[PDB]
Amino acid sequence: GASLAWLGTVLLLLADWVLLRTALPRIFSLLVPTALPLLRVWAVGLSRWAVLWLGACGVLRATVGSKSENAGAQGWLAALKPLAAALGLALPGLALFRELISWGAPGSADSTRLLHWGSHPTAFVVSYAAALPAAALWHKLGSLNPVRRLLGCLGSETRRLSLFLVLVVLSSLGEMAIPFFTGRLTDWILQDGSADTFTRNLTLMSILTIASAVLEFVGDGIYNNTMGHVHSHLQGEVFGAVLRQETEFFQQNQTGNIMSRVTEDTSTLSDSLSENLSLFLWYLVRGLCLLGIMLWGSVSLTMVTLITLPLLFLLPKKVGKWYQLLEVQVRESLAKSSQVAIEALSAMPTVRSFANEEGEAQKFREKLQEIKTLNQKEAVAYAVNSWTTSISCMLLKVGILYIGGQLVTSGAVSSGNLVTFVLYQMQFTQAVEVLLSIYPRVQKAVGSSEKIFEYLDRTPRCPPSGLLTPLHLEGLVQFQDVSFAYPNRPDVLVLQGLTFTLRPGEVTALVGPNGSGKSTVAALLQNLYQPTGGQLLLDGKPLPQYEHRYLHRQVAAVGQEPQVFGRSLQENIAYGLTQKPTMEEITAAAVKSGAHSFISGLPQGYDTEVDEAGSQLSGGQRQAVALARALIRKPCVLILDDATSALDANSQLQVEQLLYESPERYSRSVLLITQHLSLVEQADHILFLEGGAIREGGTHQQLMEKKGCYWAMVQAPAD
Amino acid sequence: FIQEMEHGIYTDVGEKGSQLAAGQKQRLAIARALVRDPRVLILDEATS
Ligand SMILES: Nc1ncnc2c1ncn2[C@@H]1O[C@H](COP(=O)(O)OP(=O)(O)OP(=O)(O)O)[C@@H](O)[C@H]1O
Ligand SMILES: [Mg+2]
Repeated sequence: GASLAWLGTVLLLLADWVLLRTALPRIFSLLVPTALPLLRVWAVGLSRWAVLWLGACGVLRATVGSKSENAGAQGWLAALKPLAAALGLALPGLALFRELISWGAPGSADSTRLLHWGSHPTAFVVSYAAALPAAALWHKLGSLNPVRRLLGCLGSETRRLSLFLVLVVLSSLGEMAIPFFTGRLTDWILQDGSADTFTRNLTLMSILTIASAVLEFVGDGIYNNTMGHVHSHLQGEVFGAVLRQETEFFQQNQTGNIMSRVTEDTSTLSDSLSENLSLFLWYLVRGLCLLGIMLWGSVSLTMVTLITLPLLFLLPKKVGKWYQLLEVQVRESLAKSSQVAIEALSAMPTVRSFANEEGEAQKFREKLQEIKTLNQKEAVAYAVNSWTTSISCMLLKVGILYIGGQLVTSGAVSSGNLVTFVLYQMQFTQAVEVLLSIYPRVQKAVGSSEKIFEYLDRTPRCPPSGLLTPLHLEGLVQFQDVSFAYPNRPDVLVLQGLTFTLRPGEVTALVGPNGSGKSTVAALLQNLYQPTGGQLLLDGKPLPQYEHRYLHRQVAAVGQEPQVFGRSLQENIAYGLTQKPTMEEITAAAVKSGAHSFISGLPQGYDTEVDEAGSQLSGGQRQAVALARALIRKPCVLILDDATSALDANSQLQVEQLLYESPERYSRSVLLITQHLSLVEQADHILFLEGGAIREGGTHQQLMEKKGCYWAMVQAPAD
Repeated sequence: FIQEMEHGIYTDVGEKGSQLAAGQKQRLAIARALVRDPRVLILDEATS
């Protein structure tokens, strides 16, 4: 296997060195006339390529016959074809390019004197040594990090960044076309009597400059529009991902922190992306142009320059991780400061009522001190990285100058070509310095975007929404041995073995002391949390099997401290309905909940914009608005979580009528968590949830007869 | 209920006291008010 392959390779090398070296030039000199030495070289190259390719194909066929040994030998043999192609076509291609470059200054010595170079052992060795590394690189490329995640944002915008690149290339070509058509300045400006040369050159230069300026204008417009789209899309995606998480993700991550990550980290990421990507593409194109000019100058020195760039990019690869960690810490400290500010500015009555503005200021100052200690390191690293880049490029230039001096002394390179190459290599090194300065910025951008990409890639720890949207839902809820422990403290059980049922047309009061778990029951029945044990069925099927919006318009809850958003009362009452309700429905809901009386009396009525914290609405009015919001949905399950604590006499009468008198009571089941015994006394069922377990249940008369916990609670004030 | 927490009086309450029951929040507010030995005490729905 391997031995046969190596023997075949050795035989191929020997045959190429012996026969193809000498026989082919003679044959193609006899067949072809002397008037076309380039044709002779091309024919010899094609013949050598064909012979080597046939030999490689034969070797591959022979090796495929046996499969007992390893596949590494086949992998190495896979590069025989490209190596043979390079060997065959290196010389004829160079000869063709040199002939096409100029028809009056031939480099000669390759196209002519064809056999004098094909049979030349020195030229044979040179061709082999040139073909080996090119073939190795081609084979290595063909056989084929957080930065990839960072750059994946520019996926759908390739068709526009390509236009940007095309316009940049056109601008570069227009810039370079000035010296190639007008020459050096002194060639025409200094000449006295210039009438057909000064005006011509001046107009041509002005036209080219104007064209380049307009091309740059169009490219910049395209690029900025694309970057704006990228920024908007990324911010929207991050916000959606944050909102797709679970209910406890927002108890571990605080409001100000999440807000800073969503609004500020993305903005900085996008700004860095735009600036550095424009810079990188422009300098890449101009560096490629400079490399073309340098290759025209001296190919050997250009290759020497290209060999040493990884040496310059070594250190940035080492310090990128330090940059990333530094920026991660900076973003985290900024988020903590944002949390402090948000928490303080949202409870100003409480801060002032305890004279604690100084303490909030001190907390903010501590976070800012952390950020300052990080910024010191940022600045020192900036200075040191600048030093390193400058020294690196200076050493590159110095080494190239020394090698060029050695070559000019040795006669390998002419002085004029050397000077041209040096003058353009200085610009190339400046562009390399710009790219080196870009690299730390990309590392810092990775550090900044770490947390938002963690948000985007995070997997919510909650079941996905189902697909059930039955036309008619009865509203029959069943807790079957339901047990629950909060994810942050799973060792403690808040609910243990809750078993009960809510039937439409009936009211089930849930009474007990504080911390018993009643609001936890309400949260479980709203699908905010999944029970750890047992099962919770709505209409005989688990809540996760129902669609999100269908479930949350079929089960409506008035919370213990209802949240009201900063919008008109009309928009608060109908908050989350796909079809905006008519004002008749809104006023009907407000009448049912008793919120019509005070809403109508407002100067603007239902258009009264509410404060962010709902401070305009007094206690009791906010609960009435929340009840109207719950009732406008016409839900099948209605949870009232201490909803009568703040309601006045009129709203209390309204809720009593809604529960036990309204004709709609037959179409829904009510879970009435409360402590007002007036409503509990009429409740069809009563459950005394004490310590997370239902100590007793039944109607009011039964519990009073039992003289258990319920009787003790009722007669406690009478003691 | 303080001693039943994970770390007693060093337990994090959460943003806006979210990791707490309503009555526990009211009792904590009452304790905060009383720790100062105020001359004037204003109980605004302190037992709702
Ligand atoms: N987000 C949370 N994380 C951890 N524990 C919590 C959380 N919310 C509430 N608890 C705890 O769960 C227990 C029950 O709280 P819950 O609000 O369900 O009781 P409750 O009987 O409805 O209270 P109240 O009568 O004061 O309204 C309490 O010990 C409370 O501290
Ligand atoms: Mg509660």
